Amino acid sequence: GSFTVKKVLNNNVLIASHHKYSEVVLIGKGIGFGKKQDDVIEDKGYDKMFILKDEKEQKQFKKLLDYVDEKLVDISNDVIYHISNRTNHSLNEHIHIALTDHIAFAIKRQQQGFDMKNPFLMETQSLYPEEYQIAKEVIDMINEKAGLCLPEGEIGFIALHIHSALTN
Repeated sequence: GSFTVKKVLNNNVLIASHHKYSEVVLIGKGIGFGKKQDDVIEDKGYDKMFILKDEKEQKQFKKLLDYVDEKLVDISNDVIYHISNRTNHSLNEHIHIALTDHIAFAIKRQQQGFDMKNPFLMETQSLYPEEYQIAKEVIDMINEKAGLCLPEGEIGFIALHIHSALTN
């Protein structure tokens, strides 16, 4: 429904007041831009908005903002939005914490020239062919958005996070 801004964390992240005075974390493309406390926002529907209701998930997401920039928050939101649409399933809130941290790690690892090898891509794809396919499309998205080429081994890791988000 309608949300009231408590604090803007960055251009893509918001602390908001909601249902029965619940405090939530809002993540979306440009949701926080030019916003200030007491501003009333409604879901635009076109900015890939996600809500973090769980108190422990909100705490963990806000703590990761101490190092992950707004751009990386936005790349990860774009991939989670794609995962959500491709699975046509409810993803647990933790994907916003675990996967954002994982994407930022993988990008920085590649930027620093640290090569990586995943020896189990064949077994990951065999056990999770749908999650593996979505992960390949997710890697293509990250590569375009961050302007680099993530190692192939990362398809395996993304697929396993997708399984976890779908199952808890």
